[PDB]
This record gives sequence, C-alpha cells and structure tokens, in this order.
Amino acid sequence: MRTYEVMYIVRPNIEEDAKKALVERFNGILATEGAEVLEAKDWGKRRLAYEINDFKDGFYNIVRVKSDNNKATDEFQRLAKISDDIIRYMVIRED
Amino acid sequence: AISQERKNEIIKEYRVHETDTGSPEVQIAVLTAEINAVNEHLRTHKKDHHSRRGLLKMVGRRRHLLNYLRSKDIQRYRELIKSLGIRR
Amino acid sequence: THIDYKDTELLKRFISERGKILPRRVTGTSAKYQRMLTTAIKRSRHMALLPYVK
Amino acid sequence: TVVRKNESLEDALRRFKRSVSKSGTIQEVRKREFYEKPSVKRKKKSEAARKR
Amino acid sequence: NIENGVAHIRSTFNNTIVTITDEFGNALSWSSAGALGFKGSKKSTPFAAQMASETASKSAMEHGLKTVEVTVKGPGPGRESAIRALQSAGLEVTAIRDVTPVPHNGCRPPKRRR
RNA sequence: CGAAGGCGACUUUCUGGUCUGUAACUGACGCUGAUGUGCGAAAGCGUGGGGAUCAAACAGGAUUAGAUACCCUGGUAGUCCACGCCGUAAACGAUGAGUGCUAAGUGUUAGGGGGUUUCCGCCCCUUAGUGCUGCAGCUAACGCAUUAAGCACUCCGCCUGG
Repeated sequence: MRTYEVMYIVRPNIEEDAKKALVERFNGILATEGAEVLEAKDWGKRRLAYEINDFKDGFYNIVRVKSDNNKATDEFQRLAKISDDIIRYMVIRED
Repeated sequence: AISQERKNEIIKEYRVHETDTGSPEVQIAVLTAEINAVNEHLRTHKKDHHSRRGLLKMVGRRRHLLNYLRSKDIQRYRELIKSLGIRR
Repeated sequence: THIDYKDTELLKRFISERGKILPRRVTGTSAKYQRMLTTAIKRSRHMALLPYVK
Repeated sequence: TVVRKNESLEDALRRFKRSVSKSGTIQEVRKREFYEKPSVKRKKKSEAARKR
Repeated sequence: NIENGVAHIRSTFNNTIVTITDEFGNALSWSSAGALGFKGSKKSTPFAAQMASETASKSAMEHGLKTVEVTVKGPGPGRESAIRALQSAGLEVTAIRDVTPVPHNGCRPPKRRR
C-alpha cells in the first residue's frame, strides 16, 4: 500500500553488471515480495561531496518498494552496517 | 486515525436509514475499534496521552447519542443496547 | 506541484553559496513555498547532494 | 575558504575581514561563548527581531 | 621541501601561536607567541604575531618554503595582525583560509561571566 | 503545533491534534465543571550509562584599605539521558469557561475565491487565525476597544482591614 523509495549508494569503483548483481541481492529485497517495482534509479558517476569511504565518485541508487508490510527497507537497514559494500539509504513515502 | 472507506463500510451494515451518518451505532465500531487500534497503538507508544483523550471524549459523544436514544424511542434503545456489546 | 530533492537547478538559487541555507525573507517566497522547498533542500543537504560544510 | 590573489595584501586583508564579515562563523563563535537561558534567548530573538 | 606548505596558526584571544608546516602537517618549526617577553595582557598584541611570527618564519632554515598559504582557525587581536604580520617577514602570503571551528551547537557551553 | 508544563539537525515508523472548503447526514446530541484522574517546569529523594565541557560544596593565586568576594580556573555530586517520583513557579495574557451585539486601518499562517496575468508575479473576496496601531463604551487611572477590562446571558470557583 505504501510506496517506499530507498536511496542507497554502492562503492563506486565498480562495473555495470557486478553493481547490478550486487543490487540483485537488493532486487531480491526491494523488488521481490510483491513489490511491483516501476523503476530502478541506480545512478552512475555522481561525486560524493564528503569523504565517506574516501572515494573519488559516488553511485547513487534509488530503488522503489511498494508493500503494505514494510519489510524490505528495514531489512536492508538491518543489513547495511553489517555488510561492507552498502553505505546509505533514504526511504520516502507519499500518498 | 480512521480511514474513509472504513466508515463508509459500516454505513452499509449498521445505518438506521439512508444518509444516516452521525447515527448512535455508526460511532461504536468507529469508536471501540479505534480504541482497540490505539489500545494496541499506544501499547507501542506508552506516552500517547493526547491520542488517549481523542477516543475518550468521543465516548461521551456516542454516550449522548445513547442518552438521546432514551427519550425519543425506547424500543430503538432496546434494539441498540442489544445490537452490539456496550455495558450500562 | 511539489519540488523533488533532485531538481537542484531551480533550487540552488535559494541556497547560500558557502554551505548554508538563505532564509525565506530575502528569497521572496511564501511560507508553504519555502517549507516545501526546505524539504527539497533538507533531503539534499542531509543526504550529501547539497553538503553541510566542506 | 576564500583565496585572495592577483593583488596586494591590503584588499586581501579586506577580503579576509570581509569573508569574516559575511559569515556565520565568527558570529557563531561569538554566539557560542557562554550560555543564555531559553527564558532569555527569546529576549534576544524579540528585542532584535520582533522589533527588527 | 621548498615552495609549498601551510603556515598553520590558530590565532586565539591570547598567544596566537604560529606553526609553519607542509600541506600534510609535520610542523618544521613553531613559535610560542609569548617569546617577546609577553606574560600578562601582553600576548594579546599585534606584535605577538609580528616578530614571534617571524621568530620561526624568518628562522625557518629547514625547507626554505616560500609559498605559505597561511590558515587561521580562531578569533584574536593578533589575527589581522598575524596574516598581515606573518608577512612582516615578507614571505608572500597567498591564500588565507577562514576554516574555523563552527559546531552546529556542539556541546553545552559554559556560564556567563558576572 | 500542544489544554498546560511545553514543543528545534534531520530521514523513516506509529499516530494525536489544528485548519479551510463543499457543507452530505443525526436531529441539539451543549457549557460549567464539586468528586475523580492526569500532566506537571526547575531543583531535591535514589539506580545505570555521568564527571567531556558546566558546576553547588571545596580548592588555588593575587587584587582591593579589606579574601577564598567582583577576576580566574581545577573540580564533587548535580549535571546530559534512560530508570522511580515529589506535586510545588512571576506555571501571569498578573484576565475561569460557553453564547449574542458595537468605528476602523494594518501586516502575517493554512485553506477555498478570482481579475489580469506573471514567466509564479500584481490587485482583490472570504474563512480560521497570527499581529500592530487606533471610536463609542469602561475604570481610580493606567490602559482595553474583534486575539475588550464595551454592551447582554449561563455555570463554577474566590473574596471581603493588616
């Protein structure tokens, strides 16, 4: 029912597919489980404004979820600091 | 706190006439389930004290409809006391 | 319409150039116009698109 | 954060003192010297601003 | 070693110390700002940051660095008479930076002085 | 915004509640509000993160004619927060709460109303308010005057020398 649109970043020293295969684990979170995902805004070369992971680039990743349960974002919220590839998220909702 | 389709759901099953919103019985499941909402919703937030009087001040707004159910027609009050579960 | 926090181009003329936010009085907008633009600023500022300070 | 070059140091001193002037940096560390109470911080937020 | 560095000062209200260093801080020499016999209400001078500025600047003698790009990180009486007056040595001051600590309401600050 | 104590980097969760507009409906379903129940600012009785900064108590240095006072720090609980409260403030808008009516101008917060249009801005109707000046009436005067202390009605509470 609610439309959650998380915004994580990945480590921007990557290729196109192994980035997408990394967020394929996120597509198993933020596109499966009855999500009916409209789009996947995973951006390329933005510049990271401050020195998180001391990086030269930044690959912004807005992925929508849409569920009446809110499992996906808070699942990957509980995943994020544990793993060592994901850095951000910013979910939003609108009605 | 209460969604539009759900009140418009209970006017199908519990109205006294057509366009009868504001009825005594049309704020009982609206009252007590939204209590039962906030009964569990302030079970989460133990300091939801302003939302606590939100349902208690409309206990009397339904009770005055139960109070109004006496003087005009008492058989509707025998009907509506025995319709659902409300004490006293 | 509502301004999203990715259309910086019609938003950055309201910001301060050295890291901060300019107010609503010198910018010439209304209160709801400022406040919904502030959400576009805040979700840009806090989420690294606009910075805090550098 | 402002580099002043292609000149002498006088307008560079008059840039540094101006970059200090157009900033909530020296005013902020002037603001953050001691504590004013929130019963009296609104006396500053009214006698300088509600009269403006 | 020469031609690059940072003249890293933090010009306080008393005793504006000057430490010349590289662009990656290694502090070739520093100067205590009371080195001109300034003890009480005396290191708050223009001249604590005029000659004791060059008691380590003219007496650098180690890198021979000439492009300095001095950085200030605090308020003081010898602040404008530091960036001018580190160039009392005449050391081609180029890039002054007002990178001072501005906490977004950092802690609980102290009490008013009665 | 919140009844009030109050509420401040934010992103999200659960919500409260405010308000406008259309006003659909029930046919006054209201107000005071003794009892009762809550909140209840700060400090104090105590716990665990607290002693980083601040800081009672204590300390040091001198000034000063006088000290350790006005100057200064170090620093103890107390601090910060969570975990129990106590039931107190100039908790004052020094105005209890609900309803009718009598000069204005002036900004401003939200919704509805538009005329030109504007390249999103000018002018103006209205609602609810937030404010600032200001009749008649008022008081002892201050001052109030649509966010009445004016002109009327209902209820509670309180007062009558120090």
